Amino acid sequence: TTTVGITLKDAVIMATERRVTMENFIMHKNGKKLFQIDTYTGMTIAGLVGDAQVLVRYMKAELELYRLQRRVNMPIEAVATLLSNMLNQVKYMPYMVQLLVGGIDTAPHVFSIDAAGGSVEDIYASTGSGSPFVYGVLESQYSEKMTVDEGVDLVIRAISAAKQRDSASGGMIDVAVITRKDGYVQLPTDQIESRIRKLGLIL
Amino acid sequence: TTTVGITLKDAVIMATERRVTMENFIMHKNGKKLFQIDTYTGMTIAGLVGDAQVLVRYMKAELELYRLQRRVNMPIEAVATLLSNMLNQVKYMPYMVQLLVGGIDTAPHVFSIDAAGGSVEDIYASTGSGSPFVYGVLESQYSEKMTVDEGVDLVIRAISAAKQRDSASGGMIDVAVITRKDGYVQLPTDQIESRIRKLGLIL
Amino acid sequence: AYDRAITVFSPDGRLFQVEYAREAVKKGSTALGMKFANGVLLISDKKVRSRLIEQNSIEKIQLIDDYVAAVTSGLVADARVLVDFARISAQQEKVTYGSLVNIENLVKRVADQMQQYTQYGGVRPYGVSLIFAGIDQIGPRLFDCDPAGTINEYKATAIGSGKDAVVSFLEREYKENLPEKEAVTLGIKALKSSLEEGEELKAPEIASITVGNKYRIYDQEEVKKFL
Amino acid sequence: AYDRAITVFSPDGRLFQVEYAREAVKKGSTALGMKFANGVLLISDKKVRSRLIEQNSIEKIQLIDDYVAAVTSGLVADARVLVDFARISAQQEKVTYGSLVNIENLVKRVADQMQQYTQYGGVRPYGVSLIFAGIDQIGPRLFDCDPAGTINEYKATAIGSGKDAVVSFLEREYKENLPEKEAVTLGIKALKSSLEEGEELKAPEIASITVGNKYRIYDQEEVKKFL
Amino acid sequence: AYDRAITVFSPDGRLFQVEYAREAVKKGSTALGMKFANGVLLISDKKVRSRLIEQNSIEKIQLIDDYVAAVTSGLVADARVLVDFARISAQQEKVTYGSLVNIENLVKRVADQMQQYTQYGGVRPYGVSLIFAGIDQIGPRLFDCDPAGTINEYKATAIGSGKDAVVSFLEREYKENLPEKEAVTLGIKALKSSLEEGEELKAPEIASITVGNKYRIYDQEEVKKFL
Amino acid sequence: AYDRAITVFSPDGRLFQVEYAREAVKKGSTALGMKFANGVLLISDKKVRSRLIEQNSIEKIQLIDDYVAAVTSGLVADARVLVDFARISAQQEKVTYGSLVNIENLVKRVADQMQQYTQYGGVRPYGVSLIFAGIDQIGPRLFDCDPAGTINEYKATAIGSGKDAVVSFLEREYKENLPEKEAVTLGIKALKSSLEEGEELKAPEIASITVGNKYRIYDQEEVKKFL
Amino acid sequence: AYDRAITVFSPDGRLFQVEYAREAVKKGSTALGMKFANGVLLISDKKVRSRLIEQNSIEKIQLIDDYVAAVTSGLVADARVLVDFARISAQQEKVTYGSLVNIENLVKRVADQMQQYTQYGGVRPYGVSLIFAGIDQIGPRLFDCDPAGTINEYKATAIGSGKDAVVSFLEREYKENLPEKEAVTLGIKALKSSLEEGEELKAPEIASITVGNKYRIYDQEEVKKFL
Amino acid sequence: AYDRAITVFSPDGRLFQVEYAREAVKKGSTALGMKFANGVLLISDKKVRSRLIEQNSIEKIQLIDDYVAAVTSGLVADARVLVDFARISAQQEKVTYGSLVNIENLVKRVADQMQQYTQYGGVRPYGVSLIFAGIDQIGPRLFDCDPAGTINEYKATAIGSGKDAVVSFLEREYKENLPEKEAVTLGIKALKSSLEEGEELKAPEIASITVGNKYRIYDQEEVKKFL
Amino acid sequence: AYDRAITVFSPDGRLFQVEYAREAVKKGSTALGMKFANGVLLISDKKVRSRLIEQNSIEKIQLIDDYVAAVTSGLVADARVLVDFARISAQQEKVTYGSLVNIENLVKRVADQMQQYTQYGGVRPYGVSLIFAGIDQIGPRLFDCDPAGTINEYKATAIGSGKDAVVSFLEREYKENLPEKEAVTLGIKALKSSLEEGEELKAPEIASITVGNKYRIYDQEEVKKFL
Repeated sequence: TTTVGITLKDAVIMATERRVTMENFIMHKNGKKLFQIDTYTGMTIAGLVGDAQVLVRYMKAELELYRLQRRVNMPIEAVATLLSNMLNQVKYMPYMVQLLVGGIDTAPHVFSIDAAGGSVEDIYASTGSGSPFVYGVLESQYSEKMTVDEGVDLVIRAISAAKQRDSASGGMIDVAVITRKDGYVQLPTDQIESRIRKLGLIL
Repeated sequence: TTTVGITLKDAVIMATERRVTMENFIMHKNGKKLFQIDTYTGMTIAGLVGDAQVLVRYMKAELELYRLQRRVNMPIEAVATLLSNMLNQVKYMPYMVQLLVGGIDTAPHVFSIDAAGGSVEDIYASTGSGSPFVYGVLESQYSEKMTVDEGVDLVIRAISAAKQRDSASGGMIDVAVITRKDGYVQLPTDQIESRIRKLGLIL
Repeated sequence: AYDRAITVFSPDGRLFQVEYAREAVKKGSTALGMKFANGVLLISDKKVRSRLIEQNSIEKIQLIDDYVAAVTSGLVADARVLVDFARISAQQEKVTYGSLVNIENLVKRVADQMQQYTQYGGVRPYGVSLIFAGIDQIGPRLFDCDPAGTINEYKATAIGSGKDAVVSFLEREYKENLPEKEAVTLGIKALKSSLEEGEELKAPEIASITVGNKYRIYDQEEVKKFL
Repeated sequence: AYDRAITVFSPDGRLFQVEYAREAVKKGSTALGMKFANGVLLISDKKVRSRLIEQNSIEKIQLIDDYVAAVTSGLVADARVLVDFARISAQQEKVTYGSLVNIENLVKRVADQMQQYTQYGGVRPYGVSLIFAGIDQIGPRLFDCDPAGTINEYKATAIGSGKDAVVSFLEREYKENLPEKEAVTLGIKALKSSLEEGEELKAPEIASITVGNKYRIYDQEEVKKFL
Repeated sequence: AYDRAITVFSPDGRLFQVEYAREAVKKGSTALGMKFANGVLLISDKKVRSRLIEQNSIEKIQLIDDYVAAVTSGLVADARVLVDFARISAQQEKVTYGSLVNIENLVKRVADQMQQYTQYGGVRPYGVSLIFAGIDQIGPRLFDCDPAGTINEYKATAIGSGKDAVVSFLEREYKENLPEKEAVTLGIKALKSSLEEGEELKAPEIASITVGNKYRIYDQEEVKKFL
Repeated sequence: AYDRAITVFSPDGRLFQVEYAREAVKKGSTALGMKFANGVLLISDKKVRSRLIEQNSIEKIQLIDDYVAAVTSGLVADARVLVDFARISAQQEKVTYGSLVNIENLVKRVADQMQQYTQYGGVRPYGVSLIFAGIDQIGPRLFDCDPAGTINEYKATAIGSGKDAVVSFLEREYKENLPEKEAVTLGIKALKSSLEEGEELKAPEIASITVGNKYRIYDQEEVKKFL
Repeated sequence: AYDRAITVFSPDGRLFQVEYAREAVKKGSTALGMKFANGVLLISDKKVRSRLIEQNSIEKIQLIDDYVAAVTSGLVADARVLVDFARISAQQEKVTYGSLVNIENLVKRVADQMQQYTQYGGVRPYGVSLIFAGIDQIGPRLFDCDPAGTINEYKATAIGSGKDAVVSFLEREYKENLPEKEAVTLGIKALKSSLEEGEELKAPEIASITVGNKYRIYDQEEVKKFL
Repeated sequence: AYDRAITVFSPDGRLFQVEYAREAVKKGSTALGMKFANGVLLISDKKVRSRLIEQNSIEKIQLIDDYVAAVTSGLVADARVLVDFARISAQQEKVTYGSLVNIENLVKRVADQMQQYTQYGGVRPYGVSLIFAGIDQIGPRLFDCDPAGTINEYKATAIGSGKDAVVSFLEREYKENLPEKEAVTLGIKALKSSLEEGEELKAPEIASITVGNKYRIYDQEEVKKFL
Repeated sequence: AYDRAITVFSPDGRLFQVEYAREAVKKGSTALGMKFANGVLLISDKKVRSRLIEQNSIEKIQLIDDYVAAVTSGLVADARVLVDFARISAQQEKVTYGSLVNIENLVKRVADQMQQYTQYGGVRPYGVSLIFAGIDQIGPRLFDCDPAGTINEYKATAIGSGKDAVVSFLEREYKENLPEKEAVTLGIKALKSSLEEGEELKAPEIASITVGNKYRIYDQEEVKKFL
């Protein structure tokens, strides 16, 4: 399994593939690892399905409740800190998971969160089994002067690469770009597979 | 990861580099390890991020509250002590961390605190993966008759050295100097890298 | 018959105890605040007696944190304890989320605290009202709260003894985006008229904050300048 | 003799305390709602006083979640706290089951909360009534709840001061599947007649939701259009 | 002197509070039930007021589980909460033993619940009476319960307002093994006579179950057929 | 002055509440029992009203376990709950020790239960008296218990309404080792005289057990034979 | 004014509730005991009524353990429960230390139990007094205890109805080291005089123990021998 | 109006309940003590009634431990329980620290115990006063304590009935470093005068301890020597 | 009507119980303190009665720790317990943080303690006022506290009986940076005038501390020097 959050100009793009497996037994071809968590924010799950899912629901709600009572959307670093508190508070019987939460408030953001509530923001980062491979290509071709369209391609490339060198990852890769203009929008499957073909990639 | 706090005449300087890694996998190039924790005091984190971070927030808010309630700032030895108590109090399910807290009340100070709430004051001390290396250059060139400016250089040198012999350390080295006159001030990135270049150092 | 015990709705749907409580606050000092240009200010009438009191030590405008302050009116003791609660409560949001994003929330918590004593049997309600002012993620914000736990956001308001009076003045002469200097003036003028049945305004206590930075407490001379 | 304490059945089988509570709600503002075409709408009379109040901030129709809102009448403080309870209670069902399938259930929980203070000795009941409106797995739904914890589902209803009045108007001129535009009209007309002994309807607060999507709060001008 | 507080035996050996409670139930709607052929049926008088009420939503006969239903009379709120208790209580027996073998037991638990408030000091008793009907391992069973926690099994009975009346009719014209169609008739006739001092029977609510299968709620037209 | 509250010794050393309770039991039905040949028997006056009651279902003599039964008098509800307590309490001794060796102990536990409400402040005492009868490791045993928690073993006794009466008859004509047939007779005769101010004995409820075996409940005809 | 509630010191320094309690004990049966030769004896007046009571079963002198017995006076129920407490309490000392070395201690524990209800608000005191007698590590010992928790060791004493009387007789004719036979006599004589305003002494209940061995309960004939 | 309930300050700043309590102690026996040469002594008036009381068993001066004793006055029961508390409390300090270094501390703990019932609502205060005497790490020490929890160290003092009297005698004729023999004399003389309105001093109870060793209880003859 | 119970706001917004409490403190001894040169001093009027009291043992100025002392006025018992609380509370801050940096905080904790009894139903407030004096991280500090939990910092102040008097003298003749010798004088003079309606000042108790070192208690002769 592999996910990736990438920051650029005035947007943040997040994508993941979706094969869920049990050791070498790839039991589920179409899991979901990308979730909208608020009007202007998304999150990527990676690790044990049980812990991740419950975690997504808590976060999802915790955010909606916050919005209503405060009349304004929770800032990204705030969501990241909240999460950070939850996880660390139970470090000795941790949610075996690794979360990536991207979004845009006053500016774009992307934070990496570990099972101990360690939270750190980067301009891009990957999460999951195939992390290295993507970190390889991103390290090689990412540039903060890219257009949201260039971005969406780089990402697909990044994931398709990890799909090659990592048996744990696989299936249809899916992306969502979140901008202040349009908000959190997930790209149409077709359009994605279209870019794949165009790029001469595979699967 | 390496951090260092040094005492001299009428100031205390504190600096750290900023690479956050997972074994050999250097995952984050720009983490933050130097935090101002009160008008005239700063703290350097080192160890497990999750623990470090929460600990920092606790310390921050606790200090702010005390200032308001007592109308004066909490003495450096006092904040060391508090931290000491918290940490030791939970020694059997500790915050795996190593903290360095420096500041200036009636005079300059720097305390080394270990996860078992052991707290000791020195005229300088280093913390982190690269500690020995810096302890070397310091043991070799530190002089209590130095100027705040000579200080900032020394510090930059020491960390730079550690950076050479320790794969766990790296990234932009950043410093903050705290004096009664100006309070806690963190030097500008350019000025830092300028001194690096001037000194014939690297990265 | 119905006005001796606080537990308990009256035949007309009223919590007499909470009413009696309100009385205590009216007999409290007078203070007000209002949003202005790009911040908000607070001003309280510091009415002093003996030469033997330690002047400033009787601070009526108290800080909750560098970006939010509050001023209170009613049973002094009750006000103090309720202040400290908000203070630590503030700290709590900071330590979990990393930042007190919405101040409205801070007041809601302290309000709920007060609301609890409104129904939980054996315990006397908090005989105090107060207003919180400061700038948050949303911007400059102004709230007031009564012993009933009722909370509302204002553009300008007052509390304590001369509420009705000062409030009416503002109700009339309040100027939307009045720049600080003029705002503090309108305020002090408004505060004057009200409690000033007794002519002398004495030494008012005033502080303000503006978006972008921390709170500023006016020094003796500075305030005396508008006085 | 029998009307001084809330504990306790009267010789005729009545909880006087809960009655006294009901009184408090009658003295509350007037609001109503009704199911229509393919959604449901809520409308409350936003009666304002001073120029000094922060207008909209005095929101009477509150959201519980993007698909369910409620409006309340009675002791303001009691209403607020009871609202927040429903809010988190809502969140709870979402986090365990993954989805708030039946709204009826949400109201039942908050109702039971209120019912508890109806018998557990030392504690004053919630002096408030409210109505929940929204669309759930079953469809558009409308409920009301009183201080006794009694809950019922309606096709249209009202609460607060002019209940009897407005309710009768609807009781008479309510049109089953009235399309939104006409429904809001009938409503506002109904609200008018009732409380409108004092002529001016002022600025009503209205919001609506329709199956298939989230709630929509009417903007100042839009409402003024029906006004 | 002795009729103001519920705690406490009167000089003649009576719990006045529990009595006052009983009063509340008499003022409740009228309903009855009876065993017949190879099942049991329940019937309640659904007396409606406004055109504005959501008809059926005011269901008086409530299901506890597919094979056991109950109908209640007294303080509505109290009835609801006491119903839900039986519901979960029912579920509990199912999950431990795998099957609700004896319904008698279900009622006993809810009865004991009510009996507790009969003596535990600070808390008002449940102002409600209800009857449980259904078919269990033993067969079709009929029980009734009052605010005192007293429970009895019947061949036929009623509760609410016109109890004495309807009960006497049955007491006289009740036919042992009357087949469903005739049983529902005798019932509706009995219900009529009683409350029918006011002529119109309106729309009664009726449901029944027969050994071998689940409960059946009569539809509007079907009931209107016997009406 | 001293007879309004149960807490509390009177100036003459009496628990008025427990007294008032006793009153409630006197107004209870009449029943008795006595040891005979090689067992013990219980007999209660089953006074019925309506044709509409389900006859036998109103069982006054209840089993605790196949070898021990009890009959009660006083507030019906209180009697039921106190019965079930003894039942499970009985089971408890069986499951730990493997056998209910001494019945005396069973009654002591239930007695202590009742004694607790005699002093623990906020809670009304159990308005009931009852007698336990059965054969244990020691042999046939007969006990009675009042609302005060007082317990005594008899050779023969009664309780309820006509206690004084029936008891005196026995006090006089009780025959030590009377064989069952004659014992039940003497009993029924004794029960008659007492309550029989109203001539008709109606249908008494009688059951008995004899050392060596389980309890036997007399069938309608068998009892009618002695009647 | 001051004699209605037990909580609470009177203006003259007295616990009226504990006093009222004492009253209850005076109205209790009469019993006494005294140390003699090399043991101690207990004797209670077993005043019987009906022929229908089970004679001996109404044992007033109860054993705590083979070497210590006690006799009580006051509210029977209260006496029983307080007895059992001492019994298990006795067992407790045996199981931890291996031996009930000092009996004084046993009484102290039960006394403290009673003392607690003397001040802990919501709960009626134990309306009973009793005396413990037996031989311990120290030798034959005699103690008495009242509802106040006051405890004292005697050479001889009495309690219940005719205390003042019988006590005075002993106070006068008590013989230090009187051998058992003569001691029981002096006792029975003393008991007689006292309660014997009504001539007939009836059948007294007497038991004794002597250093070196266990307690001995006098048989019907043996006691009748001194009678 | 203000003297019926102990909770609660009177309009003049007094705890009436604690006052009423003090009354109870005045009606207590008289006792006193004083420091002398190199120790301290305690003396209580052992006023006896019947020949039937077990003499010495009514020990008024009680030991807490071989080096500290105390004598009490007021409700006997309350005194006993409060004594035992000090005893175990004493033991506690011994077992943790290894030695009861400061006796002052022992009294403070027992005092605080009493102070608690001075404010914790539902519970009657300890109606007793007592004095602790003994020699500690600091030397011979003398303390007294009242129902209010007030504690003071003396050179000599008294308590109980004739306090005012005896205290005045000492207040006048108390001799600083009076050697034991003369000290006990002055004391007994002082005790006499006071309570001796009734001439006969009877048999006083006296004990003393001197620095360097344990407490010594005076034997019948020794005391009679000063008598 | 409104002045019998402490729970509870009066129709005019006042806690009568807390008022009644204040009364108790007025009737307390008189004491004062003031900041001077580079320290602060405390002085209390040690008014003695009998020759039999142990002089100094009646210390009114008590130490909390070597650098902070406090003097109290009101119900003695209440004062003691409240003192010890501050003492351990002081220790607590020392053990966690390593140093009692701000004394203001120490008083706040003890104040909050008192504030709690101001509203938590069943419990009488602390009938005492006191002042804390000492030098902390901030410097010499002076605070006072009343039964309401109200706390203020002074330059000089008094408490107890002659507060109004002595305070006015200071209010007039208080000299800012008066050097110790002159400060103690002004003080003693001020204390005199006030309570000195009765001429004799007796033996005042005085202590002081100066920045840089620990507290100094004035010896008999030293104080007599200013006397």
